Formats: sequence, structure tokens, C-alpha cells
Amino acid sequence: SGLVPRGSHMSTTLAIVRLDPGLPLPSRAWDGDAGVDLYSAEDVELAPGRRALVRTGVAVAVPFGMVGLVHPRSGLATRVGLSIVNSPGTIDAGYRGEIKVALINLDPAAPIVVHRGDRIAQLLVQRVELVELVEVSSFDEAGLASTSRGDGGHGSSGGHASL
Amino acid sequence: SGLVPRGSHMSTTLAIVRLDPGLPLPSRAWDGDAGVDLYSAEDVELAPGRRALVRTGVAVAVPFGMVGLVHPRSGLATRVGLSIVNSPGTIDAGYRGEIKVALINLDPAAPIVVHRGDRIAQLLVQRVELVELVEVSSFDEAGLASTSRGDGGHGSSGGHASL
Amino acid sequence: SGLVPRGSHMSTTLAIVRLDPGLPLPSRAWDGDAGVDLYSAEDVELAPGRRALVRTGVAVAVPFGMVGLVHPRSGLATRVGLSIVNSPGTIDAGYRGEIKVALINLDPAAPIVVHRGDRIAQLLVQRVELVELVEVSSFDEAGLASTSRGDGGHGSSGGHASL
Ligand SMILES: O=c1ccn([C@H]2C[C@H](O)[C@@H](COP(=O)(O)NP(=O)(O)OP(=O)(O)O)O2)c(=O)[nH]1
Ligand SMILES: O=c1ccn([C@H]2C[C@H](O)[C@@H](COP(=O)(O)NP(=O)(O)OP(=O)(O)O)O2)c(=O)[nH]1
Ligand SMILES: O=c1ccn([C@H]2C[C@H](O)[C@@H](COP(=O)(O)NP(=O)(O)OP(=O)(O)O)O2)c(=O)[nH]1
Ligand SMILES: [Mg+2]
Ligand SMILES: [Mg+2]
Ligand SMILES: [Mg+2]
Repeated sequence: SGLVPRGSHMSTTLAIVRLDPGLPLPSRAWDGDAGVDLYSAEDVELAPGRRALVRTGVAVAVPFGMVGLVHPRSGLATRVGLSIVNSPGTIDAGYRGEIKVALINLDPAAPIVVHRGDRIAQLLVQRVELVELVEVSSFDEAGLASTSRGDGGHGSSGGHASL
Repeated sequence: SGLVPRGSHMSTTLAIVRLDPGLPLPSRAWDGDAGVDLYSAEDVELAPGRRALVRTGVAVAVPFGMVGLVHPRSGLATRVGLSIVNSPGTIDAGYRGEIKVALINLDPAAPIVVHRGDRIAQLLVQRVELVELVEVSSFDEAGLASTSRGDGGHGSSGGHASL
Repeated sequence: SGLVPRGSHMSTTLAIVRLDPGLPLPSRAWDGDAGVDLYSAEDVELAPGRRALVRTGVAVAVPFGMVGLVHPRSGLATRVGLSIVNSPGTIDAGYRGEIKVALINLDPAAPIVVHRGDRIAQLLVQRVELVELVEVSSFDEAGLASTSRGDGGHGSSGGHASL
């Protein structure tokens, strides 16, 4: 266990505080999984269309040059219509507060009951480009070549009757 | 074609099985596009507020150290209110099942009809940090410096009358 | 200021055009923040359940090999139920049009008023794998080893009463 394998030499460490020590540390369900599952610290009942800001019982220190991303779980999304209002939740490198999850019930009729200790979201960590904006008067002025896509967006490639 | 250009030497391959061989391979609409468009294998009609778990007809092997991400298309989102309940859908490196898309109709009044062969989502592949949690009693105890953001979140920087 | 610190040597530049020069350049709220906040160029009022495609007053040139990602802000999400229909919005490297934000009001009862100059979303820039699909008849045929997760998905790991 204690030996870092050569193919894991460069894997990143994430400092975590269990603000609620009664919950397990977040973990990957299976080897290779993109995220660690976040627990609810709280019981909450969401009627259709209602949202709540739910405590996870953890704080993390995302490294500088990275971002933490809070994603919904697919099973709850399909089974009961559970989603996250601000998905993907964007955890900044400087944030030292508790991670909170903005759960919302997108089912039209059935309430969702979350219990303390349920796994209600997943946390990924990725590098992010901390970009330096360069203001230009036009892309042409910036010596950028014309692109194939150009200003095409919002369904310009087709693929559905409404587009 | 067959020659990998020097600037593409390190581009990653993604093994894909067309579980439904009647659909085209997912493709980028234009050069440089972030994602390949996923097809619906199925006809489905979503009344306002309803969701479905839609088959794409594909399975992929996301490489270890990466994640597949299922995003909504912008044109359908604006034009008809189509969204994805668990967006961004998180495809794990170990997953060998069919990719499924949790479509939802967020329009209040008009149903959305999806036909087999429509492009209903897009799949991105990115590296992900497979983090090693390091539990600490406090960030200070971990020798982390105080940050500018501190525990500020959830609108702490302002920028709207409600914040 | 003008000196790039050694730890920022490789930070990426992003060309930006202020199509609406009356708005500030997007900025990070705090050092290390993952995204730059996008402004609304427009006044818009969203009744419950309504969406709009809102102009930000900017165009960017995301570098080839990268993607721009439009995420909701957490404070507005919780406080007033503001979300983005296609979140995370996927800005392609070839796109040279105006960035637009598909705001939606997920509150059941209270309208959301956005004013020109409000910060209504955040833009991240990340690398993306421009994948080369390799079609195979089965993962076994491709010499891929069996995985722990296998075809498990959509709540297969449990963690809620509904799963
Ligand atoms: O939030 C967004 C998302 C996309 N866009 C623009 C830039 C992007 O490159 C372009 C296409 O985005 P999508 O591929 O996500 N939407 P869709 O597939 O419907 O459009 P197209 O057919 O043009 O690819 O639309 C925005 O302005 N805001
Ligand atoms: O899902 C989330 C998203 C954010 N947060 C916290 C951590 C993040 O660094 C902080 C700010 O997130 P956003 O920038 O996405 N929201 P907003 O811009 O409204 O807040 P602020 O004004 O503080 O930047 O809120 C969560 O706890 N959960
Ligand atoms: O949009 C998606 C998201 C996930 N999936 C599949 C692949 C992924 O590896 C698997 C699990 O995804 P999540 O971890 O996001 N959902 P959940 O935690 O509910 O499932 P599990 O308990 O299996 O991890 O479900 C899809 O087919 N489409
Ligand atoms: Mg999972
Ligand atoms: Mg597209
Ligand atoms: Mg912010």
C-alpha cells in the first residue's frame, strides 16, 4: 500500500478536513473512477421543484492551478430526478470553507428524501488554465487565422428537427 | 490522413464499440471542437418536466487517468429547453457499459421529440487527477498559508442585487 | 506586474474582444479562482421556469487543444435558483462568435431580474483531449483487461435508499 507505484508517482494529494468526523472520507467507488463521492451531513426532504444548500461535512484545499468540480450522481438523477443547481459546482483553489451541494428536485411529483450519510454528489479535481486575458480589437488584428467554425454556435451544425 | 502530424503526436486514442451499428461514429462538428456528438439510439417524447434515460448505441474505454464528460448541446438547450439531469455526466475509466444520456425537458409547455439518429449530447475526454486524500485536523496544521478567498463562497464576491 | 513569475511561465493567454466595451473585462474574484466572471450585456427578467439566451459582450479565442467552459455561479444558484440550461456550456477552440449564456429560472415562484453589468456566470479554460476514435468489435478484441467497475453505472454502487 504505502509504496507509490511508478505510474502513480505524480498523483496529486488533496488536504481534507472532516468538519463532520461522523462521515466516512469521500472515496472512489471503483479504481479509476473520476470522482470521490461526497456525503450529506444532513437529513433533507425536497418537494418537487425545491432546492437546498446541503452540508457535506468536508473542507478541502484544491491545489493552486487546479479546480474541484462537484457533479451529480447518475443513479439519483435518473431514478428520482435529483440534480445540482450550479452543476458543475466550481471549488476554487483558495476556498477553505465547507463544500456545500445545491441539491434540487427536478421530478414533477415525488419528493426526494436525503439522509445523513447518503452519497449525494461526486468531487473531481482537475488542472485549470489560469488564463491571462489579452484584449484585442479583433481576432484578425491578433494575427489569428480564420476558423472553420467561425461564429457558428447554438445548433449551427444541425442534428435535430428544431435546429 | 494516416500520418499523425507532429502537433498531434500525443493525441489520445479512445476505443469505441458501436453497440448499435446503424448510427454513425460520434464526430466533432468542426476541427478543434471539444467534444464528439452522441446520437440517440431511440425515439423518445418528453413532456414538460419529464426525463428519460436514453441509449446512445456506444460504449467507450476512457483511459485510466482520464474521464469522459457528457455535456448538453447549446442549440437544443436554448431552442427547446433540452437539458441533462446529471450534467456533466461523468464516465469513469473503468466503465464498459453503454453510455446513456439522462435527457430532461425544462420547457414549461412544449414537448420535445427526439428521433433515433438525432445528436443529443456531446462527449469530451479530459485528464483527471486521481487524488490521494490527506486527512488533516486543520489547514493551519498542514502548513497551508491563509488564502485571500478564505471561507468565502456562495455569492461572497457580489455582482447581483440578491447577493 | 509585467514580469511573469517562474511558477506562471507556462500560463496560457486568451485573446478576448469586448464586443460591448461598456462592460469590464472578465476577472477572477480572488487569486487562484478557477474561472473569470462573465457579465450580462442585457437586462432580462425570467419568470419561474423561463429561460433566455443572454449576451455577455465578449468573444474569445480558446486555444486549439483547449475548451472554454461556462459554469453557473453558486450564490445565484442557491439564493434565487438561477441556472444554465446547457451547463457546463462548451466553448469550442474554433468559435469566434459572442459567448452567450442560456440562463434559466429554476425557482417555482419568484422571478429573477438580471441587470446589465451583473456577473451571471464564470468561464474556465481547460485542456481537452482531441480524441481519435478507434472502433473495435469488443473491448476484449482490443486487448483491454476486464475492469472492476465493468458495466456498472447509474447508481450501481448504492448510497441512497432509491438505488
Ligand atoms: O454556453 C455556450 C455554449 C456554446 N456557445 C457557442 C460556442 C460553441 O463553440 C458553440 C457550439 O456549442 P455546442 O456544440 O455546445 N452547441 P451545438 O452543438 O448545439 O451547436 P453547433 O451545432 O454549432 O456545434 O456555441 C456559447 O456561446 N455558449
Ligand atoms: O458547489 C459548490 C460551488 C462552490 N462552492 C464554494 C467554493 C467556491 O470556491 C465558492 C465560490 O463558488 P462560485 O464562484 O462558483 N460562486 P459565486 O461566484 O456565487 O461565489 P463568490 O462570489 O464567492 O465567488 O463557493 C461550494 O461550496 N459548492
Ligand atoms: O451521463 C452518464 C453518467 C454516467 N454513466 C455511467 C458511466 C459511469 O462510469 C457510471 C457511474 O456514473 P456516476 O458515478 O456519475 N453515477 P452513480 O454514482 O449513481 O453510479 P455508480 O454507483 O455506478 O458509481 O454510469 C452514463 O452512462 N452516463
Ligand atoms: Mg458513482
Ligand atoms: Mg456542437
Ligand atoms: Mg465566484
